[PDB]
Amino acid sequence: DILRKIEAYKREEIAAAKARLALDELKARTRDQSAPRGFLKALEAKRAAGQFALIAEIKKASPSKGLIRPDFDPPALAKAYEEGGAACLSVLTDTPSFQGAPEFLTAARQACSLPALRKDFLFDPYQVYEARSWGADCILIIMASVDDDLAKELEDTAFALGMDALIEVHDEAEMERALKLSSRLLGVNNRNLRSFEVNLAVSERLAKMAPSDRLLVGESGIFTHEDCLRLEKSGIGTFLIGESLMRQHDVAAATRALLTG
Amino acid sequence: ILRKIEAYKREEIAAAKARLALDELKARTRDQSAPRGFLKALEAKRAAGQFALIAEIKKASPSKGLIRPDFDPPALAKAYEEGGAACLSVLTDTPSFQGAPEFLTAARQACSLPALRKDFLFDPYQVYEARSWGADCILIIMASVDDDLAKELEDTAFALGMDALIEVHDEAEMERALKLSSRLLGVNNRNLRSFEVNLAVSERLAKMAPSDRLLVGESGIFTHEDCLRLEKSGIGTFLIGESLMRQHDVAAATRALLTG
Repeated sequence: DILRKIEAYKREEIAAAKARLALDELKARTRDQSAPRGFLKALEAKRAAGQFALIAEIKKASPSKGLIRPDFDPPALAKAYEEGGAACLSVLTDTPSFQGAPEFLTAARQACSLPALRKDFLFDPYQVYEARSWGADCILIIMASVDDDLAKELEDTAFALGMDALIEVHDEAEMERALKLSSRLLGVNNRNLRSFEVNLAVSERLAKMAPSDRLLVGESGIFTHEDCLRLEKSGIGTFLIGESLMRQHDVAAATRALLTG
Repeated sequence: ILRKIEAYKREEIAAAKARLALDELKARTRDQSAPRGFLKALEAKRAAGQFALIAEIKKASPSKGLIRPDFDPPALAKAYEEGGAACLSVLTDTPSFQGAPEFLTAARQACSLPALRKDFLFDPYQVYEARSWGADCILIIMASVDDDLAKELEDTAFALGMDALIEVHDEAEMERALKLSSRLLGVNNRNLRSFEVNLAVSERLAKMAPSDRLLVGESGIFTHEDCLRLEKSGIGTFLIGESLMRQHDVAAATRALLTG
């Protein structure tokens, strides 16, 4: 049935042709960006100074909870987070679930001097080029979403473009898989993806399993300076937090409070 | 939730790549010179009382295997023009025919004839491709695409200044083809399931085609006598490749076929 056989390969050629020209355009755009700001290196400098290292997150909406902050202004939020002592930014660029946008990353980053992470669901190295073209200094790899080959390819592409990679893990199997990669940034996430239950004990347990050369980033269920001090006892001194800070009026003051008490 | 996110995210990735790719092809089409007038060249041959040949540069085929081991598209284009062809057809499909996109562009640059992209089109993106490579006409295969996709293919071709040859193999396909605007209808004598070739197919379909359409007989045409036979059914325009490609002196073979 020669027509069905031709159609099947022809559709693959068409997909490959589009991907090729798109990647060529993104390559041009990455060569016209200035160098990455050094996302990991910023966090390590905070920890070397004996301070908590915050990745401060700009998130417009939550699936479940709706619009986070009535007035949503990525550049103003970036400035307020820098003022309050944030070491780096996380900007949601996913639209259907979080009402982020690629342009929010670029605008937030231009408004301050902090390195910035593209916070989104990556399944394809094409998206790592995207991130760099938008100015990203770091990408996100989610171990629950991608297999080992794809994680390595995502991380290798990020390194080839001068960016860091935050590896998000939720359990022991994911942690063991994450330790096959090179990246030092490991995100230990307290929110169960099956149940949506949130418990700080999850990061405490995963941290015991990590070697000391990895920089652990605590995510979810972190609200107060005291939460940070607790997690610090398990070796976690870097955090990714957004919503709870965003839903307070004075974002700079909320950030200082969380970091310093 | 993760499987759902992945599903919509993969669609966003595909749409993002398609968008940037098409913007690049649109840029390329704006830097091409205007189409040469494929249909108009065939009509000018018929006006002069001559047979109108769409001469096909084809290396191989699934029905036939390798046709012409020594394959030089620019030389073949020149030889076809010399022998009296009205237009060219260039296979740009690689896995089944051993063509290439580049063969269309090189053949076209080597002569002054209009040229058809001979390939399998499933996506208007490919019509922008064709124009960007210099194509003056595209191919729409009724056996391969539904009515909505056929119309979209034809509309894209017309917006870019190109003609569209509509290929039909039976009565149902001919009727569907009459919903489109293109005047170029190809009546194809080759069964695609069995590979049987029979000139009687185009003779039968000609009894159904209205007089405003320009019928192109395709496949199974080897001799000047074959042409004279199809002329009795009103078919004076042909697409021929294999019989001509198989012969060493392509210009002389083409003159013999056209003029006897």
